[PDB]
Amino acid sequence: NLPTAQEVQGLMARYIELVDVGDIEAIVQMYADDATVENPFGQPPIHGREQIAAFYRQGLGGGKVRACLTGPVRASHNGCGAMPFRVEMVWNGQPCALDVIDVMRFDEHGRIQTMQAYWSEVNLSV
Amino acid sequence: NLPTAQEVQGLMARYIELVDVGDIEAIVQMYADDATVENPFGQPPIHGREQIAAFYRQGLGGGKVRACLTGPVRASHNGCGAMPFRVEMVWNGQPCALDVIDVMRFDEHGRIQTMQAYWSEVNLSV
Repeated sequence: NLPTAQEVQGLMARYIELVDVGDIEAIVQMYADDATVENPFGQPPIHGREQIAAFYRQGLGGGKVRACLTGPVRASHNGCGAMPFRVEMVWNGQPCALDVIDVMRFDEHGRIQTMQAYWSEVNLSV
Repeated sequence: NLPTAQEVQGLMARYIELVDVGDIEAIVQMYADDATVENPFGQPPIHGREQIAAFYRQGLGGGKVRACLTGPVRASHNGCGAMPFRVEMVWNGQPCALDVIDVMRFDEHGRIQTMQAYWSEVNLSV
């Protein structure tokens, strides 16, 4: 159901693990039907499951992307949480790192209803 | 005006410095006159500088508190950002620490319009 604080910590950690191995189908399953993705926050929300899958396959398709928590998950009692992490990727044909904070709201089924990924170019390191 | 990504990084870092030193009046002046605070996220919003001042005095006025960033500020291009930090307090007569992520939205005068502090008891260490 609506994840407890401890369950939010578990779910958000699981998200990171799935991104880190690059299981696109498993990531998309975490999302609710009405989910929205704002990534980076400030850009228009992505919605529709096909569209969210296309977003992740575009980002993770190369198969080389890595991700890890860089601090503990902060969770609420209303099914939300926030986490700091770092993504290792490739930009301009070179290895890079991107520092991100994700804010997630889960629904009463334990699926992601809204996600918001905070980062900009100030958070990229070549 | 509406802070750029770099300006958001600067403002949110300054906020941490003000909490760390406990300058309640300076903190309150970083907020818009009609700002809303949700701390912890999940609890009822408090509204306006009078209420926000009372909230920070309750948290910071008594026993002395320390605060520091535990990772970089993640900023957007629409005047928003998110940051991870740790608050050190004295509970009972013994030290405790609280891991928090704040999300802030600034207005076009450079003041905090809204903020959300993500944490729960899972983030406390006595």
